[PDB]
Amino acid sequence: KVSEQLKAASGILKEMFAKCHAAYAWPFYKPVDVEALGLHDYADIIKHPMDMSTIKSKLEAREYRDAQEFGADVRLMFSNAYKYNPPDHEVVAMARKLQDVFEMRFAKMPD
Amino acid sequence: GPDAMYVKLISSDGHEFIVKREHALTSGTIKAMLSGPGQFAENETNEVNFREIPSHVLSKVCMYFTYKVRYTNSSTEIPEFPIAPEIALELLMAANFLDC
Amino acid sequence: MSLKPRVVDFDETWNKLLTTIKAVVMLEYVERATWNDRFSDIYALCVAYPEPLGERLYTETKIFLENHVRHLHKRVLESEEQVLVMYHRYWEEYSKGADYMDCLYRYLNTQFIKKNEPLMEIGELALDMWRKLMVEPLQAILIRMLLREIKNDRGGEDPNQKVIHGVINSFVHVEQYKKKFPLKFYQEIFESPFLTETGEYYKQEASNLLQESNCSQYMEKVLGRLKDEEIRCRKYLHPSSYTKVIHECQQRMVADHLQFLHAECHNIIRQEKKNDMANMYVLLRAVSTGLPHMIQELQNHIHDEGLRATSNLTQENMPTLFVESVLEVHGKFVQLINTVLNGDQHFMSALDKALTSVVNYREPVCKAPELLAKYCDNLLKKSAKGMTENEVEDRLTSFITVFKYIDDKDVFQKFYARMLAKRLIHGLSMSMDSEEAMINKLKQACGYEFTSKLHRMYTDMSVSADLNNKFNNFIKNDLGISFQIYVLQAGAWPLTQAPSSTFAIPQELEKSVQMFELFYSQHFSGRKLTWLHYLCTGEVKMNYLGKPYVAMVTTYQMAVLLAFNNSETVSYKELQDSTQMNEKELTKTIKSLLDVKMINHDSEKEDIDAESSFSLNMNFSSKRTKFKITT
Amino acid sequence: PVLRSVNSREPSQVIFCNRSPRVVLPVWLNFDGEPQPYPTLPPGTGRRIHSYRGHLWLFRDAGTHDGLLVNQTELFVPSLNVDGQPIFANITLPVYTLKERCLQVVRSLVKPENYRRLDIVRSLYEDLEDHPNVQKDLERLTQERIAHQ
Amino acid sequence: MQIFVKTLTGKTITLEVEPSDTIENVKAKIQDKEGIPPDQQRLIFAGKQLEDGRTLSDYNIQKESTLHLVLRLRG
Amino acid sequence: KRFEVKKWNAVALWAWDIVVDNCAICRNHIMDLCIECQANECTVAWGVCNHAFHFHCISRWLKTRQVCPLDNREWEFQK
Amino acid sequence: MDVFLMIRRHKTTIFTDAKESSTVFELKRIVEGILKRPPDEQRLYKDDQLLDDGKTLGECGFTSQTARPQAPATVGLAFRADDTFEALCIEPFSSPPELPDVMKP
Ligand SMILES: Cc1ncsc1-c1ccc(CNC(=O)[C@@H]2C[C@@H](O)CN2C(=O)[C@@H](NC(=O)COCCOCCOCCNC(=O)C[C@@H]2N=C(c3ccc(Cl)cc3)c3c(sc(C)c3C)-n3c(C)nnc32)C(C)(C)C)cc1
Ligand SMILES: [Zn+2]
Ligand SMILES: [Zn+2]
Ligand SMILES: [Zn+2]
Repeated sequence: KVSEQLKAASGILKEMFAKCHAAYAWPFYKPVDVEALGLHDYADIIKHPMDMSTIKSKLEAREYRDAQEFGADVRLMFSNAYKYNPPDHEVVAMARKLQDVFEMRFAKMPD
Repeated sequence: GPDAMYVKLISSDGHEFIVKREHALTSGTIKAMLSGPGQFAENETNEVNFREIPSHVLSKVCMYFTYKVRYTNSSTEIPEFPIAPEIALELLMAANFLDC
Repeated sequence: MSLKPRVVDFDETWNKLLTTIKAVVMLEYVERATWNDRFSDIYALCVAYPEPLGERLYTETKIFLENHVRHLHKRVLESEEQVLVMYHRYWEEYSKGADYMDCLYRYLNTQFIKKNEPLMEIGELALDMWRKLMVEPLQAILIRMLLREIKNDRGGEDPNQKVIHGVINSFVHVEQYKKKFPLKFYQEIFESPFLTETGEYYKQEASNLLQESNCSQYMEKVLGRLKDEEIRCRKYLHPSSYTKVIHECQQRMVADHLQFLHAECHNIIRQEKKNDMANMYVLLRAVSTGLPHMIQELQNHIHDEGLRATSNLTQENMPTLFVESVLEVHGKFVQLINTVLNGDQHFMSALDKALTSVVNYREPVCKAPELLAKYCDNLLKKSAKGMTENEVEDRLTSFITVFKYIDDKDVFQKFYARMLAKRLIHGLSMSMDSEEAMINKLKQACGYEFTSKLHRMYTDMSVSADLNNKFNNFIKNDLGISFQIYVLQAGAWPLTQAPSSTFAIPQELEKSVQMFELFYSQHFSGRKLTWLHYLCTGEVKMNYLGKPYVAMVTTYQMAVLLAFNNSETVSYKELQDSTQMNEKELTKTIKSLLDVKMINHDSEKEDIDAESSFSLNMNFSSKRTKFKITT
Repeated sequence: PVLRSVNSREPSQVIFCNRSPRVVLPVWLNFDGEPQPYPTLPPGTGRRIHSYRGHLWLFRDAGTHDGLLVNQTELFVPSLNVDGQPIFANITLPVYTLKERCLQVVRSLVKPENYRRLDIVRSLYEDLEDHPNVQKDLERLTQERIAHQ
Repeated sequence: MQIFVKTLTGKTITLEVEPSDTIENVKAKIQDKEGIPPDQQRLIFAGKQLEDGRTLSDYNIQKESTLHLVLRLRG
Repeated sequence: KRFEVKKWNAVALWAWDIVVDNCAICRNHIMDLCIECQANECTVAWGVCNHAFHFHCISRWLKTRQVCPLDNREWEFQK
Repeated sequence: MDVFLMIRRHKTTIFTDAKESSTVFELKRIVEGILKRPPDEQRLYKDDQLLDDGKTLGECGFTSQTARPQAPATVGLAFRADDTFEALCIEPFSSPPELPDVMKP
């Protein structure tokens, strides 16, 4: 099964790394750069960040075994933004859209 | 090779400065002096007498001409132009008079 | 001895400066030292510590300029009809001095003037004062004497160029007025009267010339006058009114005499008029719409000449006259237009439109496709007395020029296909490579979807050799007949697939066919062969006389002659039962044998019926042993 | 107004590089034309910045409010990045005239309530009073752009 | 009655389609006269896509008209 | 026999089972050379369905994909 | 790159530019073009040391970092009269006035 779930997770990740989801998915491509973005309390408040580039780089290594680790990583990545930002925000709206996409494609999870 | 395209400028105290004409035409007043009734001809020497500008100001003005000609339209870094603090007022007067 | 503000006495410095200013305005001699010195003196008055004096200097300079200008417009008014020479002499000095004065008032312009009747800079004030001088005398008197001199230039003698050009250029110097009208004073003061006078003069001259001349001599004179006007405008006017003057002259002359050239345009076209067409075109191109009528008469001339040269006769026996006539007409008039009218694709389009109607005539079915196809075929035959290898392509290169003008490409394709089949199935083509060149030309002229079922025929006629070689090589794996077969592609060749009647294959030729389908099925799968028995030819050496009679006949003749082998006399019923062909086909082949006198009917019945019995002629004789039927 | 910023909402990455011997202060033009200031840059430094396409930046001096040159021009409008690369931003001293250089030195050395005790000409008194202003520069650029079109 | 359709390779062919038949029927006729399944088909008439679930009479198709056949498209 | 036959010639038309078409890749007839060939013997390839294709065309494309350009189903290359 | 100098004799100052690879017989030629003295009698002096003929400026000790346009160097000049050289002598410039009270730090 390992092959099946790993292939499905890679497919979902690459579909979220698509060419016309860029309307609401470009922030998460690379690590958050507080120095070049102008943030002070981000590092203190959010202890653990996560992102697509690190996910993929770890994927090409023997580090990801079960799809639940990937699911927890995705949930952590969205919860970080939900925690840091106020309720009404552009990043909140775009993260909610991407979360609905992930929820659909994870209800479509072949297992 | 050697030429006579160099103007000669004379200070009030009796100093002679020999500067290239293209460098000198930066000043509007010098251009006005050299362009009109009083133009040179034959075996004459290109001279302009400044009876109201001492030597330590005219040398600064000549160095400014050289600096401006050298560091114009250059992609390299342009250093600051130094001015001693005890000549600032005289330099300001001479710059206002010479239109530069 | 410093650049510090002071307290200064104006009048001494004002006098010392006013002495030099007059020597600068009039271009006098001033030493170098004073020129350099006065710059310090102006600065001294411009930065005087109590109540700086710049407004007073401006006011005192304005009075000097106004006095100088008012005095100049005394000594120029008192001139007694020699105004122009004094004006130019007093203008050159004032201009070269007003240019130099501005360079000496630089500090006042930079500091005081450019920080705020609006005040004007010195060089802008002097030109305004001269404009005031140019208000009263310049307009009436000097515009009159300027128009008179240019009128006197039209013949007579040549007045001085420098004075006139300088006075004309003077009005342009409103230069420091760069706002939506740098050249408005010039126009309003000089250009409109000049245009009106030019119009009146050229109208009257055109009327006078038309009164005492014909249409042939009119054009050369008009061209000469136009060239003179063009070469004289550059000598006097500012480079912004050449087009207006030339346009007004052309409009006046030609438009006023328009319905007089459209009368001779018809006559010049019909005759040669080599030197008149160019003169008419060069002066009718630039005036409104005069070309269309010439277009129409050229088209009519082409149509009339083409019909008179083609539709008259063609000797009723020779189709090579059509192409030669059309080509000669086209080449002659293309050369004429290129040599005289210098392109002008309107006339080329008219020529094409007229040749299209010439070639595609239809008396109240057009014969153009038939003649074109027959020309191609007779040119491509083997040889009667025809041309050589590098002449057929030479003529066919120009043939396509005639070819493009036909409107029915389909009929030409049909006729060419039929005649190409006829030429190919008989091996009578002059050179096998020529068809490839003709196909390439037709493809380059029409398109790829137009010559496909000619290129496929070429390829088949090329591949048949290899297929025959292959079958003859792989046969030996005893027939008695030399077998050469053409394999053809159905759906492209114009051959009727449906047989006319049921035909029984000759018994002696029953193994060859079966071996052929066996081989073809073995080495070519998916193909359904069909046999057309009315294209095959056979050879027979008869062995019932004392001479080696050898004949070439068709398949139906083969079968009918073979039928007699059992007995010398056979009835119609026996032949009908054995061959199972229709009555019409058997009748035709029996008649063909009767015409060559191979057989004779037993009874006197000239027609053919159920009881028709025939027996071969006993004593047929022929001078030539080898022969072909109705050769 | 005319000169302002457009909410393109598309990311862009830039590198502010300083090659002048003075301190630099960037100012960003808002969506209504009211400029806003941003932290300063030490001489000879390169700082990575995140911005949007179609925004307006102008570079000034920290304390003297003098103007400097970016990419050998006055303004800087970022463009979308290609090949995943950042776009450099050179900062260079303009070649001042002698009058302006002397005015700067005098302004630095003299208190702004001690001008009319200098032994100079009358006009230089108001010339020294005419301080550089970002508002004045923006106004001038506005009619410059208007006349260009 | 009879209309005309153009293929992808350059030829043109004709069909006898009444103004009462559905566009699906036209697609099936094209498929059997050609080698293109109906899923990969698209019809152009006056620069307008023809919906599968309709008929000719709704689109006001007159006599002897011509239609362009193009493959399936997506954004 | 009364006579002997020496030579014979014949002609014969033919057609495919059910096919007529143009190559959909390079838009040249099935019985014609390729554009790649024209720059200078290649045969004609067929399919399980009724598509007459072109040997060089179909090979150069089957280097990447499999199915028919008109049938995105499969490829046979047998007959 | 390029070095800048100030050739000086008595009250006359000559402004020129030169490359580090040039020798003394390129300054001598310019002095000839402007002053027109004996061609082989211009002993060029730096500080208190004589410079030879073929030896370049870089060997003499000229660098482009310390001979900028804002501050060129100085090379003395000596002509020969009556077949004997005159002792080097350069006259200094003027002196600035006293700094005013208002500008004092
Ligand atoms: C070091 C330095 N050197 C001399 S000055 C300087 C410096 C210069 C600029 C900056 C930051 N740049 C700006 O503030 C830009 C420059 C100019 O284009 C105006 N500007 C703006 O951001 C303006 N426009 C907007 O902000 C657009 O409106 C969006 C709502 O405002 C968001 C305010 O927060 C900006 C900083 N980011 C955050 O607080 C969180 C961060 N935002 C985002 C983010 C925010 C909005 C969107 Cl649509 C997408 C992503 C973010 C990420 S990761 C990432 C790469 C980004 C850009 N992110 C994620 C995931 N979760 N949170 C984030 C403004 C003036 C209204 C603040 C920092 C330092
Ligand atoms: Zn092909
Ligand atoms: Zn091929
Ligand atoms: Zn298929």
